[PDB]
Amino acid sequence: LDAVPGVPGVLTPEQCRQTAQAIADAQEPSGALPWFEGGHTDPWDHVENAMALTVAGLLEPARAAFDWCRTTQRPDGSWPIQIRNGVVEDANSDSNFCAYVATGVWHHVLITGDRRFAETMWPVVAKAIDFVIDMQLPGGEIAWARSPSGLYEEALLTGCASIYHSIRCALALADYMGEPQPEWEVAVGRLGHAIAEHPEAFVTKDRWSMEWYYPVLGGALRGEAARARINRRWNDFVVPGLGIRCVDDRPWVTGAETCELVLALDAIGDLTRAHEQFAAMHHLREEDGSYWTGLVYDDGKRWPIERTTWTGAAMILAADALSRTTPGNGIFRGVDLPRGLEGEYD
Ligand SMILES: [Mg+2]
Ligand code: NI
Repeated sequence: LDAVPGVPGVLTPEQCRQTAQAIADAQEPSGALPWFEGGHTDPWDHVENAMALTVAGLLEPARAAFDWCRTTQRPDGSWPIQIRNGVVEDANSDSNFCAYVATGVWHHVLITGDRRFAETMWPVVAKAIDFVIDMQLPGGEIAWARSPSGLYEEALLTGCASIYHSIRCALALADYMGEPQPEWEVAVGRLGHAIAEHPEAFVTKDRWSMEWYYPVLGGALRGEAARARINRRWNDFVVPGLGIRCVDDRPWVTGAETCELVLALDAIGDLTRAHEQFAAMHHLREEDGSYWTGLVYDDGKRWPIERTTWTGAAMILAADALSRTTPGNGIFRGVDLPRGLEGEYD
């Protein structure tokens, strides 16, 4: 508009803005961006929503959301897994959820150039990434969760792939701030090595599409290895004309997973298939610009029966990447992100 993403024939800039406005309309007075009005909030989707608001130019609600991150961050640097209208429902810490604030903050700095925002959020990001690295296991993978009684010492490939990208975003912010973080550089290098070379470190979750594309989306796997991985499961997940399955054994396509795959395809230059998959998930779009979570494609039922802010948010981020509209559009492509210390693995 002309600053708002659009994809001709698929998504107008007006439609992109409308989806972002539906996210903003769900914001709680605290700044939380929940799944939907009356639903719960989780930190990862909260940040995802704030990134989409930034892309669409709704900077006021986006800043209120980042303020919520700052004001609710707990003493150890974490956020609870689940809150509902300010009532904590799951007080454990999910390492993936806590790290993602780094991505959202760096994305916001890329788009706005707002150094005062960077200075305000830098201690938030630093405390969060320090907390996440304190969950790293000896092999380099990250424990998926922490509770008051200790770490859950299983690692999830999707979460680790997301954290890998989040820490690289934290390192980009560290450079912007002029405050080197050698410990983060070591940690992210060891994490990337585990993702790439130690499959035995992660719980086996082969049926989930996110486990298939997240190593590519997060940048742990690129080039020939990434192209091979995408092609390896393509037909298990991609449903012609409809997007992609959340799990390989249910006739159920989901908008967010489709749009995350779009970002992964864009990252490896597969713009032909990125555009095809992006175009194929807009049957989930509702009249107010919000998106249904998913479709049971062999009977026509939406499932779950919910329109989720973060499905529209994922769509917006994919639209920005395809159109290369805002200065944050390439944050997953990651051309300029630091790599950390690639070596000395233990
Ligand atoms: Mg809280
Ligand atoms: Ni190794």
